Amino acid sequence: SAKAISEQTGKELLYKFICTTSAIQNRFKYARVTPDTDWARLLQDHPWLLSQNLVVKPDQLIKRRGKLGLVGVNLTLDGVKSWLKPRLGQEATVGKATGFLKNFLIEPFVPHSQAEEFYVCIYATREGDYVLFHHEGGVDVGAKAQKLLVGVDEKLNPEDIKKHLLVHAPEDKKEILASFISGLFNFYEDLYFTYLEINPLVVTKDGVYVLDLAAKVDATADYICKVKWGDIEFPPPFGREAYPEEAYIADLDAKSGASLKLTLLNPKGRIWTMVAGGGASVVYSDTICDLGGVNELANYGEYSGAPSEQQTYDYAKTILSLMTREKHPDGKILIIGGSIANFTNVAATFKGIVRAIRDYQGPLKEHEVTIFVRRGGPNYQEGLRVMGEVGKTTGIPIHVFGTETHMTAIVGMALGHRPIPENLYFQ
Amino acid sequence: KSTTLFSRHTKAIVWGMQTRAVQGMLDFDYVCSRDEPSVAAMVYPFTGDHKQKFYWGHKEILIPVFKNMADAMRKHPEVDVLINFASLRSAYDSTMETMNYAQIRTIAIIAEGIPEALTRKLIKKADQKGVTIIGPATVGGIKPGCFKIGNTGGMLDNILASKLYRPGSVAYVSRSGGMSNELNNIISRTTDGVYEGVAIGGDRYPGSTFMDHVLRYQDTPGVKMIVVLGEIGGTEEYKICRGIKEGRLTKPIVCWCIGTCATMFSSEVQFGHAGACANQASETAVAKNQALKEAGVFVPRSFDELGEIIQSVYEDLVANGVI
Ligand SMILES: Nc1ncnc2c1ncn2[C@@H]1O[C@H](COP(=O)(O)OP(=O)(O)O)[C@@H](O)[C@H]1O
Ligand SMILES: *c1nc2c(N)ncnc2n1[C@@H]1O[C@H](CO)[C@@H](O)[C@H]1O
Ligand SMILES: O=C(O)C[C@@](O)(C(=O)O)[C@@H](O)C(=O)O
Ligand SMILES: [Mg+2]
Repeated sequence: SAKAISEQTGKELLYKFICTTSAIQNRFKYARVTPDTDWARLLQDHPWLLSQNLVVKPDQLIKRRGKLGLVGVNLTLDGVKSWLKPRLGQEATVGKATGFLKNFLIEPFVPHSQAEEFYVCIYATREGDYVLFHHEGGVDVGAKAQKLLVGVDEKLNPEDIKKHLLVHAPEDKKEILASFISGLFNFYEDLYFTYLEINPLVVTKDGVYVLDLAAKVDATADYICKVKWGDIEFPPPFGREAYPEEAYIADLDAKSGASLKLTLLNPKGRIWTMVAGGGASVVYSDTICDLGGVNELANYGEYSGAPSEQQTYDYAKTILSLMTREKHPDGKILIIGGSIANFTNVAATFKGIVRAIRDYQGPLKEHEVTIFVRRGGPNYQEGLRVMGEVGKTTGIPIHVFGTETHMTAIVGMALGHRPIPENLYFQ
Repeated sequence: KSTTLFSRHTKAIVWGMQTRAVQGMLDFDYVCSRDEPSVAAMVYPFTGDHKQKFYWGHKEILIPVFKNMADAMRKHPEVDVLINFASLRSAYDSTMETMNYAQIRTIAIIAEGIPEALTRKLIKKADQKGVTIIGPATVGGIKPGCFKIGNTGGMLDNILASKLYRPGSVAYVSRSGGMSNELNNIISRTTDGVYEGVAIGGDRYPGSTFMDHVLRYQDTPGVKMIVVLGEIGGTEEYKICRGIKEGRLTKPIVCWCIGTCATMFSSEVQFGHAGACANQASETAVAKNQALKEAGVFVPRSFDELGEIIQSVYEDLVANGVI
């Protein structure tokens, strides 16, 4: 999938790799600050922070930071530290997401007129990449920009840009704008971006300044692009944090053609899922939330693509570790679900889950974990047997269902909407 | 592009050393009473020209494995389909190369993880040549009585359970592979069963879209109703709404889009499919389901009522002699 990169990541890549005739100003002049920053050392590394006034703003995939009072403009370093005091380390809500402001960027302030702000965007679609230009960049950008489709095999030369896109642009700026945009588009293509927006791009008598950058890259292109991407980082959306379990599962997912994916939504949630399949895992999630349980849904997660019994054990062990971190009055629930697999060996996979339940049987009982299983596919009868079997041999209560139960029925069960029909067990 | 992709005479080349998926195809072939195996040959660059054992019913038989695609093509000019199990790294190259062979009219691309910029190029060239791409990142699809892409529909016991050995009147298209086998199961329990089912895969730019297949189905007289399992992400499903409004789509369509839960999360969550990400409000499952409903599409309240509305539409089609 396409994954957002931080402003800092994108800007370093552009500063490294863009080819233009433009003089791009202030290359690599940015500093990163967190609540743990050693500011003496920061200023040892970035003496330019004293050389002129500054801009400070969070770099956490927050949009519309200016409208949120989250861009500090034309400040002395001391003014920056004052601006950050009520912000850095504080909880903040943006839209409907709540997170800590913990990662900020400081850059030279760049004096300019509003007539020197420009909007540029490039984004991918089925038929190619659209390139947007407007001579009214800035926070009030608001079906008014020039916009050009570049086809899948088409090239974008400065000459094309002046022609299609720069019609409204100051004549003296056309050459440098065209050069920069052609370079940006080449950069965009070579590094497998899918979205790249610079708002604003500034062009003064002294050259081209990139004041803001938002971008997504196609993370599947790592095998092509790793030399240039380097150790590229894909930050969570604002509102979430990253857990080593997620990074752990991800490492598993990168080693085989099997898909293994974990996202923690609410670690304290009492409703856990270990579902097979992209679509199915979505559907169960849909159902858990259609039935009111969104606040208790702990994770989005799916295995699939025929994971081995070992891969399956290591997935399940992570889930079972994360739902036995903290008890809950009403206990916990685990939804081990899926469609009727096409080729995943249910018996091999559930034998991995069983062994993980077996290893965590003690904790699972002490958190009052109740397990519901529904599954089809190759060898699924032997899959179900071994789930029922570990259920007895540990005292845990496991309710095992097959192709005869509707896929999501088990969720209504696990939440009390409907009774548990023991007349479908193992069927 | 085309309306018919597969028949009981379809012959395929499999790219890759997938003896389990090929055997499962031949088992499907045998109980569908096909005259001949659906896999004419396999290409594997990692080995030289040889022969693999397979079972046609109880009889051991031989499929030729080629190192070079150009040999396999030249020897088996009856092949018009290729099922590409190449890993993500190789899939682009081998798929471009397949489309240098005019005999190939359909390609299934199994691999997940192909960069979107490459899939777009595949699409430009497929569109150029009239070639139908199913995928990437898909298990494939199944045409009961006729042909099965790879692992689709699993082993024999499931083919028999869901009556995928003969066509009914219900076609479907899904983004999800595993859920396509659930649809197989639901449709076969609520109707006379599947006529044809295709998983278009989860990628941002699928090689063939929902509307691509919805139209094929509208023009297949064996097809009397159509089921679509949509998904949050992109705006494809709206083309269905258009196709009814324009009078192009007349057969009843049932449809449900998964990913409604995303509306309730306080932050963006990337689901398993690479395309299952809404970038504007209209791309949400909830918006899409609601627009389908107002356009004349039969939309259940939740996936839980999916089986019930399918059956509802099917029964009315029988009552009025359409089936
Ligand atoms: N280095 C800078 N020099 C001068 N003005 C700046 C600088 N960085 C940002 N600005 C101004 O602050 C506004 C808000 O900044 P921006 O980085 O675009 O954040 P957002 O787009 O999230 O509001 C911009 O429209 C621009 O006018
Ligand atoms: C980088 N810059 C730092 C400042 N200014 N304060 C505290 N820690 C800083 N780091 C960390 O040190 C590592 C290099 O030794 C960096 O990778 C960063 O984690
Ligand atoms: O295990 C499943 O239910 C899904 C899957 O592994 C399958 O075996 O059908 C595959 O379709 C996928 O989801 O990638
Ligand atoms: Mg998948």
